[PDB]
Amino acid sequence: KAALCLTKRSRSRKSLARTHGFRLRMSTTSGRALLKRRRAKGRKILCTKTNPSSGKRASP
Amino acid sequence: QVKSNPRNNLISGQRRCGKGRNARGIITARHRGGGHKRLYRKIDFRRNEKDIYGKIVTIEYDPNRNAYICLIHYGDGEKRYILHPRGAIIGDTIVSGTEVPIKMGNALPLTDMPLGTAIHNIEITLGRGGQLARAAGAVAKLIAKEGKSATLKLPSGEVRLISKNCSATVGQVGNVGVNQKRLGRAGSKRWLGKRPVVRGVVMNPVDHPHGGGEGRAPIGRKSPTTPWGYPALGRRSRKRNKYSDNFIIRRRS
Amino acid sequence: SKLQLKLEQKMKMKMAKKIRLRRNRLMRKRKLRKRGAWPPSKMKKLKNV
Amino acid sequence: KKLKYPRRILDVYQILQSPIITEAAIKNIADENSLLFTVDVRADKKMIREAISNFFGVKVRKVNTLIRPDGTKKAYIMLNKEYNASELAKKIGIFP
RNA sequence: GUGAAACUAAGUGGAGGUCCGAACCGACUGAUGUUGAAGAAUCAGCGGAUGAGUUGUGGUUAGGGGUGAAAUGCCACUCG
RNA sequence: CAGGGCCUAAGAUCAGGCCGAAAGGCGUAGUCGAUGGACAACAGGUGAAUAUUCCUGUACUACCCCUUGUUGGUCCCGAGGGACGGAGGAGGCUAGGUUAGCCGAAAGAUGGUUAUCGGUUCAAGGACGCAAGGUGACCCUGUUUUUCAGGGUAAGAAGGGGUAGAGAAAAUGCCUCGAGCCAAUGUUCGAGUACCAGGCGCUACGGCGCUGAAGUAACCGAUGCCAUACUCCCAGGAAAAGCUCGAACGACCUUCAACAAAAGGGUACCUGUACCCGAAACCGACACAGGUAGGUAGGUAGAGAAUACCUAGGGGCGCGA
RNA sequence: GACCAGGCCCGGGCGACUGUUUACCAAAAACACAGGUCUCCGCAAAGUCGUAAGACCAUGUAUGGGGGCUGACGCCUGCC
Ligand SMILES: [Mg+2]
Ligand SMILES: [Mg+2]
Ligand SMILES: [Mg+2]
Ligand SMILES: [Mg+2]
Ligand SMILES: [Mg+2]
Ligand SMILES: [Mg+2]
Ligand SMILES: [Mg+2]
Ligand SMILES: [Mg+2]
Ligand SMILES: [Mg+2]
Ligand SMILES: [Mg+2]
Ligand SMILES: [Mg+2]
Ligand SMILES: [Mg+2]
Ligand SMILES: [Mg+2]
Ligand SMILES: [Mg+2]
Ligand SMILES: [Mg+2]
Ligand SMILES: [Mg+2]
Ligand SMILES: [Mg+2]
Ligand SMILES: [Mg+2]
Ligand SMILES: [Mg+2]
Ligand SMILES: [Mg+2]
Ligand SMILES: [Mg+2]
Ligand SMILES: [Mg+2]
Ligand SMILES: [Mg+2]
Ligand SMILES: [Mg+2]
Ligand SMILES: [Mg+2]
Ligand SMILES: [Mg+2]
Ligand SMILES: [Mg+2]
Ligand SMILES: [Mg+2]
Ligand SMILES: [Mg+2]
Ligand SMILES: [Mg+2]
Ligand SMILES: [Mg+2]
Ligand SMILES: [Mg+2]
Ligand SMILES: [Mg+2]
Ligand SMILES: [Mg+2]
Ligand SMILES: [Mg+2]
Ligand SMILES: [Mg+2]
Ligand SMILES: [Mg+2]
Ligand SMILES: [Mg+2]
Ligand SMILES: [Mg+2]
Ligand SMILES: [Mg+2]
Ligand SMILES: [Mg+2]
Ligand SMILES: [Mg+2]
Ligand SMILES: [Mg+2]
Ligand SMILES: [Mg+2]
Ligand SMILES: [Mg+2]
Ligand SMILES: [Mg+2]
Ligand SMILES: [Mg+2]
Ligand SMILES: [Mg+2]
Ligand SMILES: [Mg+2]
Ligand SMILES: [Mg+2]
Ligand SMILES: [Mg+2]
Ligand SMILES: [Mg+2]
Ligand SMILES: [Mg+2]
Ligand SMILES: [Mg+2]
Ligand SMILES: [Mg+2]
Ligand SMILES: [Mg+2]
Ligand SMILES: [Mg+2]
Ligand SMILES: [Mg+2]
Ligand SMILES: [Mg+2]
Ligand SMILES: [Mg+2]
Ligand SMILES: [Mg+2]
Ligand SMILES: [Mg+2]
Ligand SMILES: [Mg+2]
Ligand SMILES: [Mg+2]
Ligand SMILES: [Mg+2]
Ligand SMILES: [Mg+2]
Ligand SMILES: [Mg+2]
Ligand SMILES: [Mg+2]
Ligand SMILES: [Mg+2]
Ligand SMILES: [Mg+2]
Ligand SMILES: [Mg+2]
Ligand SMILES: [Mg+2]
Ligand SMILES: [Mg+2]
Ligand SMILES: [Mg+2]
Ligand SMILES: [Mg+2]
Ligand SMILES: [Mg+2]
Ligand SMILES: [Mg+2]
Ligand SMILES: [Mg+2]
Ligand SMILES: [Mg+2]
Ligand SMILES: [Mg+2]
Ligand SMILES: [Mg+2]
Ligand SMILES: [Mg+2]
Ligand SMILES: [Mg+2]
Ligand SMILES: [Mg+2]
Ligand SMILES: [Mg+2]
Ligand SMILES: [Mg+2]
Ligand SMILES: [Mg+2]
Ligand SMILES: [Mg+2]
Ligand SMILES: [Mg+2]
Ligand SMILES: [Mg+2]
Ligand SMILES: [Mg+2]
Ligand SMILES: [Mg+2]
Ligand SMILES: [Mg+2]
Repeated sequence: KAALCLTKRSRSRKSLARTHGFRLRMSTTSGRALLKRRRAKGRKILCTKTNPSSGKRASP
Repeated sequence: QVKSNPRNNLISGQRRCGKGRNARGIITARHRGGGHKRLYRKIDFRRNEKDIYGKIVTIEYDPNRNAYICLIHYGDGEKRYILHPRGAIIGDTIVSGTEVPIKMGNALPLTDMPLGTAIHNIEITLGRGGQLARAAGAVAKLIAKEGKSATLKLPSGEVRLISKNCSATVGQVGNVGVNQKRLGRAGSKRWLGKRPVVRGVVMNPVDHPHGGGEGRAPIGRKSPTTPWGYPALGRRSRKRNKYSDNFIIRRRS
Repeated sequence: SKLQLKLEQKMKMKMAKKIRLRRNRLMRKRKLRKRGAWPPSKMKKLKNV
Repeated sequence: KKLKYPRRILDVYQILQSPIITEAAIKNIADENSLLFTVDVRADKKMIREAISNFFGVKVRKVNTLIRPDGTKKAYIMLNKEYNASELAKKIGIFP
């Protein structure tokens, strides 16, 4: 019943960083190539989706 | 006939979960999925515990096979499940061993079975556990025995040699009228976790060898075909030289 | 000799039923906390809703 | 059994950073006999209780921590009923 | 009712991919809208509504692929 | 209180192991992983912005401390338990509501009238307790079988004890003891100098200080509770820990050391906590006629959570004339 | 007496039926279905996925598992 454009919904930050998070890029080889690549371009943030396990941004 | 007991230690929840998905997670065996949660009953197919006197306490439903299953006790207090033989009634006594009476539910090697008997739950391999004739109403006659080898006629009609030292059980497998059921509606299939099947002729040419012709397709294929490109009808798939071949005599008709 | 067994078994029964019942309100309180109208005060501001 | 390891390894002399003096805290002192101390984020309650119990020599009832949105731990230290708050208020230089 | 059984009112019972209809899921007709209030909506009606139902959270399957009650449909407004 | 210091599901990673140009793929123990198991707190008050968190009352878990009582305890292991569907209706109850009764105030410029307006509230928890409820085998006689009445049978229910087999507990078999049992709710404490209609006084005319009457009964009645209680059905309805029990095997620890108990005192880990959340704060590029799980469920009519008009509470749609 | 709140009857085609479908121009006579029938497969099964190891099928065993056509029930299914 929701419009096509709604692809990004409200999803638990926990779930996202279990997908695009830091500790996941570190697992695969291709991810490590990712991080070398981003460091080369020199981005301020390596992993956009990430998340404190506990803290102010924590998802329980 | 069917009355639910509490749970004996024989009933667990551990199992494969995705039905028909392999390691890669791909659907391999098609059409499964959906359907009621089930628990695994640990059957005793081996019946390997010898020379103690077992007693049928109850008869119970099993979701996993279409036969019935019996809770049996012993004097030792161990409890097993066995496949329910046909005509067996609560209070009955069964036993396995070498020198044993021949009656319903008793289990013995093929050395000791009088020829012409009707058997179920048949090991092809010593101590591997019983394999052949485990479904409802399934039964196999022991026709002849010679040398180290005994001959059976399997419920498919196929006549085949096995080892004379492999255990088996007398009596045909119970719950014979199960295929006399008529499901009556779609839902009734879905309850069994069998999903709907699409006919080949219907799908697009990319999806399947009988692909969309204009209106309705006769199969122009010079032959009826698998989803994967092999002749659908009467092409024998048995591995040509498979080790079993010396054993197999007449083929099911 | 029967009065001993009866008073012992009623001591036991009083105990087990004490613990049981205690356990039961505890669970009820939990289910309510989960569902989320718990603290009876909460429920009494909203009775008229 | 063994030596008791403190939750982290800190240096106690840096954990209590300072009293927080605003209109808010002072009446918390008045009512509740409770001091207000900005402390190191990495610092816990057991460490704050030992620290202040030894430092000003007062027995402390209870400690309540907090973390600002700015990531600076803030601790309410409510002392016993015996030792008055305003005592330590004049001892420290916090004037109610 | 006959010796067995069949046959027939009665009560009890509460089956059903039963019926009517909100929530909820849909999307049949019309009107409006078309530099929209909105990159698919509002309005009045309309279909299912104990099931082959709806949904939440957490997962799986990935492009010579996946998934498909099969429309070349869907796979982040992108899919021969 | 919600997650973590507890346990596992789908799933993930995976020591060794198997395979593979490389990167890697499969896979066992292990370890992760809640949306589930386990586990202890409520009422009132304060309050520019927090409150089951701060204050006052009564509570409850887990440790430590003493007294007493025993001598082996701890883990590994063996077990019982935890532990489970759908549908259906009938009970027995509360939550709410309505009307009485009690108490206080009332004159609201009209033809009449007090028929009017307000109040009648209290939690977790602890002690008690359970029938017209529900369950407790059969046989004879009647009440429609039922709720019942007399007799009898000898385990015939929760619940306990014993024995036997390689056999501690368990399972299993034989013997025995028990007519009660179940649990919502209820009575009493908690609980009154709490709360509160009004009354008195101040007005920075915002709010404030002061004293406080009555505080019961009947009838409606849940979709909530007992309750995994029944009855029926086929499609047959999670695991593991805490928990209860226990010999041999292994490991480790041992005397004022450890464990067992009823009192008494003491002691109290991290992280979230603001605000919005049928949204001008999330998702729709907008202060966008849209999407967004769950909880609570008042009145009159009504079969109803539909509809219409209202309470509590919130609003008058950020261009007008 | 407001709001709320079925128009119905007689015919025929197609499809038995509840369902599913082309998000955003098509909801149907299309798909599914219970049922039917043909063929493969004796368990180290056939089939599917992988270079392989192995995984699914299945902790199943021919009253079971693949695959092809048709499509409830009734009457049938001719010749080459
Ligand atoms: Mg971004
Ligand atoms: Mg179970
Ligand atoms: Mg069990
Ligand atoms: Mg994978
Ligand atoms: Mg079919
Ligand atoms: Mg089909
Ligand atoms: Mg087509
Ligand atoms: Mg495919
Ligand atoms: Mg092709
Ligand atoms: Mg074709
Ligand atoms: Mg044509
Ligand atoms: Mg309402
Ligand atoms: Mg404060
Ligand atoms: Mg530091
Ligand atoms: Mg905190
Ligand atoms: Mg009726
Ligand atoms: Mg229906
Ligand atoms: Mg009607
Ligand atoms: Mg349309
Ligand atoms: Mg509409
Ligand atoms: Mg409708
Ligand atoms: Mg209608
Ligand atoms: Mg209609
Ligand atoms: Mg309807
Ligand atoms: Mg039904
Ligand atoms: Mg679901
Ligand atoms: Mg969806
Ligand atoms: Mg689809
Ligand atoms: Mg994109
Ligand atoms: Mg798209
Ligand atoms: Mg397209
Ligand atoms: Mg697992
Ligand atoms: Mg791996
Ligand atoms: Mg390795
Ligand atoms: Mg593993
Ligand atoms: Mg965890
Ligand atoms: Mg949880
Ligand atoms: Mg808790
Ligand atoms: Mg916890
Ligand atoms: Mg607030
Ligand atoms: Mg409060
Ligand atoms: Mg407190
Ligand atoms: Mg009080
Ligand atoms: Mg305690
Ligand atoms: Mg255990
Ligand atoms: Mg459960
Ligand atoms: Mg009821
Ligand atoms: Mg009442
Ligand atoms: Mg009245
Ligand atoms: Mg009166
Ligand atoms: Mg007047
Ligand atoms: Mg009144
Ligand atoms: Mg009480
Ligand atoms: Mg007590
Ligand atoms: Mg009674
Ligand atoms: Mg024993
Ligand atoms: Mg013994
Ligand atoms: Mg026993
Ligand atoms: Mg009544
Ligand atoms: Mg309902
Ligand atoms: Mg509800
Ligand atoms: Mg049941
Ligand atoms: Mg030992
Ligand atoms: Mg002990
Ligand atoms: Mg708060
Ligand atoms: Mg808040
Ligand atoms: Mg606006
Ligand atoms: Mg808006
Ligand atoms: Mg909105
Ligand atoms: Mg109403
Ligand atoms: Mg009406
Ligand atoms: Mg009424
Ligand atoms: Mg309404
Ligand atoms: Mg108003
Ligand atoms: Mg105008
Ligand atoms: Mg209408
Ligand atoms: Mg109607
Ligand atoms: Mg017609
Ligand atoms: Mg005609
Ligand atoms: Mg015509
Ligand atoms: Mg149709
Ligand atoms: Mg209909
Ligand atoms: Mg769909
Ligand atoms: Mg369309
Ligand atoms: Mg659709
Ligand atoms: Mg349609
Ligand atoms: Mg279609
Ligand atoms: Mg194979
Ligand atoms: Mg077959
Ligand atoms: Mg088939
Ligand atoms: Mg067709
Ligand atoms: Mg036909
Ligand atoms: Mg006919």
